[PDB]
Amino acid sequence: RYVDNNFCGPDGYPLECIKDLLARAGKASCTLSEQLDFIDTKRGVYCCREHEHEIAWYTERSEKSYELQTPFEIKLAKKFDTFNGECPNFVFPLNSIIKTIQPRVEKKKLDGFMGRIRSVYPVASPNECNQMCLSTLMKCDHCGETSWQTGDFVKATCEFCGTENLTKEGATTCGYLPQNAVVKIYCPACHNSEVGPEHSLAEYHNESGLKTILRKGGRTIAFGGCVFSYVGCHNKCAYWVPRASANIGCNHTGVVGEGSEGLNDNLLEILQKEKVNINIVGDFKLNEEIAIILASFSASTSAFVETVKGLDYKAFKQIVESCGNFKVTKGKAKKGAWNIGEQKSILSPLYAFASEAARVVRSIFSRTLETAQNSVRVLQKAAITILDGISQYSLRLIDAMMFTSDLATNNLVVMAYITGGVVQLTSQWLTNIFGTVYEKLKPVLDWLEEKFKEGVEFLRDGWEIVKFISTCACEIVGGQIVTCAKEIKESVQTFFKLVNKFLALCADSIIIGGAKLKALNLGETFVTHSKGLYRKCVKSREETGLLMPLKAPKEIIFLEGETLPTEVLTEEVVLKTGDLQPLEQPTSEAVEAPLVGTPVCINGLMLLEIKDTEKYCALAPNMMVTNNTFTLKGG
Ligand SMILES: [Zn+2]
Ligand SMILES: [Zn+2]
Ligand SMILES: [Zn+2]
Repeated sequence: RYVDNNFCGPDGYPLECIKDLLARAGKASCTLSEQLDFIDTKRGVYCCREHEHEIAWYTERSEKSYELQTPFEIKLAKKFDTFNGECPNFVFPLNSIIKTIQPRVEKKKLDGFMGRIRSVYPVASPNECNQMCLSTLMKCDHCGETSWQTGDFVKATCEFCGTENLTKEGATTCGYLPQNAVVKIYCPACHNSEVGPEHSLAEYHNESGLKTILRKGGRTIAFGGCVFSYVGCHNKCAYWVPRASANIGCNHTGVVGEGSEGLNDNLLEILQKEKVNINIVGDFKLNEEIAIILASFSASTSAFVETVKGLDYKAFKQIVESCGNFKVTKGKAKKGAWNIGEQKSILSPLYAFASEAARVVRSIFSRTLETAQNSVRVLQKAAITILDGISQYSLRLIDAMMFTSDLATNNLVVMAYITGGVVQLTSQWLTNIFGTVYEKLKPVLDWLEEKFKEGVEFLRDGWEIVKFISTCACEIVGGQIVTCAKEIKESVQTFFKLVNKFLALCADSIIIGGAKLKALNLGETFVTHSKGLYRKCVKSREETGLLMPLKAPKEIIFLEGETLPTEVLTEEVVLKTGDLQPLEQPTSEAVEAPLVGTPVCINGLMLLEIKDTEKYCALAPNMMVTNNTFTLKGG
């Protein structure tokens, strides 16, 4: 029977043996300090004959007489200075400051629910209240793992499998106390057809059937470092509020229960500061820890979907710091800082954010798949089913994270959802490059379909492929696709090698203006080393509008494709002969920058004769300069 320095028990209430000693001594009407002086005079710890009430905790309590002490009169709790041993279970965490909600006095007459909730919080409606994040560290009977399951003080959902379990003895915690913190509990009384809404308080407790703590002062619940009381019901749900809650920094309530001592030490090192130091270690990435912290600042899931669109370090810094409770840094890991970069489990008292978006984020990145050598498409269908169950915005949220920013995760449900789309993305990617999907290119999509048969084994490779392609800067140069000068992972190198092999097999020989070029032949289109897709456009002399000599070929060859914003000095076109030689400097990569010249028709091909040099560039049907650079052997 451990007590605090005020001889009160671990539940925050007085003991019967001490009330009896004070009663027989005539000290019941005395103040707390006067009563303590008496109790200590009578040997304190040994004031009882059959008990040794070792002092385990130090608390700061109001002067109210010992008999009137409750958890609601505590302001500070810590381990007693001279207590050498492990902390027993205590209603509040150690080294915490306890806050209470002082009910407001209303001036106007209100209905039962709105009157009571508006005394607790200054809200216009229950829609302005925030459901608290309550979690319990307990075994999931459906699976066998032990983790922090999220729910309320009656039941919780296991994030790995999505099933519900009843709360059991273990470490409990409430997350960061939100504004207008409430807990919504299913109210059988309102669903019981024999009771219905507008039930009495006694009926509520009898129908609820949960194990409250019964005291002369009412029925309360102690969970996760908070003491909850019942306020009222609305929409057939019961509302509990944290009449009293601990604060260990950043408005976190800490951990109580078995094992809470070590957990609280880990929280205090990080949160027990005037300002919480959030330190991004290495490159900024939208991992689970960043997503959950940012989600904590969203009003709704859909607001978060928009918020993450194009998320970068700066936007994250500004949004998080705007509340004034955090300071965001980046660089090397620091001792005592909230170091983000190494991946850690998101199911802990830390990251226990109560926002709507945060709950969606936590669910999305915590679910597992029942993987049994299933194909990617089967896994995707399962992943989508899971994601839809979490939230109707869950797919759009992931889409935004993966395609507008830089998303990272090892969650198989998210990976399966995205990976199954690599075929559709690849089809669009090939369409963007070549204009469509050709039979010569389909083998690229057949390869992905074959890899889908590997199931989980291909999720990481597909992830990297989707990530790269989603934000790639690819261009086709002759028979090879090249990328920007970035490091390419082995899984992405493999994807591009097989794509380029299928393309090298199509590297045919074409003639443009008499010149031999190595170019892809995918059907009606071709690609040259000029870094673009072109078609052969043939028009009659009279159809071009050129001031062509009558000795020119009847048919004039143009290259239809991407062009440069160049200008033509004159409509006059020179009729000239020569041996056109392609250059390795396409797309105006030559030293010459006039971007103007005189048209010339060489072997039926229209080129612009670049001013003040001897280089030529092919013209498109619209008389704009293309990326195909030529010269003439001998001038
Ligand atoms: Zn005793
Ligand atoms: Zn489970
Ligand atoms: Zn009710």
